[PDB]
Amino acid sequence: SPASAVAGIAAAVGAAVAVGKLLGGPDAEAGRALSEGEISLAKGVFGDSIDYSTVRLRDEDYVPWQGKDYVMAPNGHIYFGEELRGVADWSLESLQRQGLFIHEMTHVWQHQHGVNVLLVGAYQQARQFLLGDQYAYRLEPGKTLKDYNIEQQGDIVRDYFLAANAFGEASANSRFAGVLK
Amino acid sequence: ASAVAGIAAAVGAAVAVGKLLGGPDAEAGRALSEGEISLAKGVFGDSIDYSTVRLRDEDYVPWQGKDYVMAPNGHIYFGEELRGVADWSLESLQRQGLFIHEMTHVWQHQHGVNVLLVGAYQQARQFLLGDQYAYRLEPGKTLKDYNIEQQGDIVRDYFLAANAFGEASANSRFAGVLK
Ligand SMILES: [Zn+2]
Ligand SMILES: [Zn+2]
Repeated sequence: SPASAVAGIAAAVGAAVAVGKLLGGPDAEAGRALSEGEISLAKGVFGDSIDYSTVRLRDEDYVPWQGKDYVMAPNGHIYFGEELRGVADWSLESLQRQGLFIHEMTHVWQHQHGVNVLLVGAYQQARQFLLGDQYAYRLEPGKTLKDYNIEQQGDIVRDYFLAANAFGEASANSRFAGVLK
Repeated sequence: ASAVAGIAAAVGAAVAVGKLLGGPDAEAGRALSEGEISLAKGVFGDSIDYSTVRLRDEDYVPWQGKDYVMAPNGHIYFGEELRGVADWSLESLQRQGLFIHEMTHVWQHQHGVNVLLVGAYQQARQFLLGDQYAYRLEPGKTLKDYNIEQQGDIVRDYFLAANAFGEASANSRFAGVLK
């Protein structure tokens, strides 16, 4: 069983390097670019920290093993699954659907700030599965965003956006002020 | 620590390439020539369907070498330095031996072997665990008791012995390993 852990994690990173090297870098001209409302939505969270020009919404899977009800953001482009296709404007969808979009955008923000969301992601996803680590983040004093895994990083940012839209900036900034910089 | 990691990462990358570009385009590449079918028939006979077999003068993966050849799916992928060969049967005996070696994997694939996974595992295990790549014939050891790669070398070296020293000298040395 501890033999399965090292093996499983390495095999998952190996598969990530393979996909990375194989279909290396996305076609800037392919997909669809962010809408006026979508740029506004993300600007309210990320501001001018990300170049929204780069960001592309592709209604196609990144890999054949990607789920029907799943979304990937490895290269700074967002790949929508079979059940999440046909959305022209994410800013004109439900608050929970908008939250999903802010989540994927955090991976796009990570990528734009020098993070290998493909490798780092594959490693952390496999490590939390086999090493049984808790899926849900737990806020701690002295812990910044960067001390969490790339998926929790997203969950945090999304949950902040949802708190700020549902309970106002007052309630949101009190809880998330520590973790964000 | 590096061994378990390295081997698993190598098999993981193989499953990824396998799942990703799964199965080759039967109509793509180039099919075996009359001479090439004859060449292989003398070794493999009617054990393989030569119709399936396709010679593609393109890399299987970007990390494949200039002086390297891959045969993972029952199609042969030629590297940068091995391109432009219209007929392998009209090339040097050593160049024909290479072709028989690649054909052994094509024969393994056609007989139920996952050349991609089994290969990636064995190649990585032989590198990190520093195990002897070069086969050494042993009594009681059948071809199936050797690496998918050794299996390729054994069959090729047999073909070369049979062409250079005749079937007499070749069949005396290789009769044991082959069935
Ligand atoms: Zn995600
Ligand atoms: Zn080979």
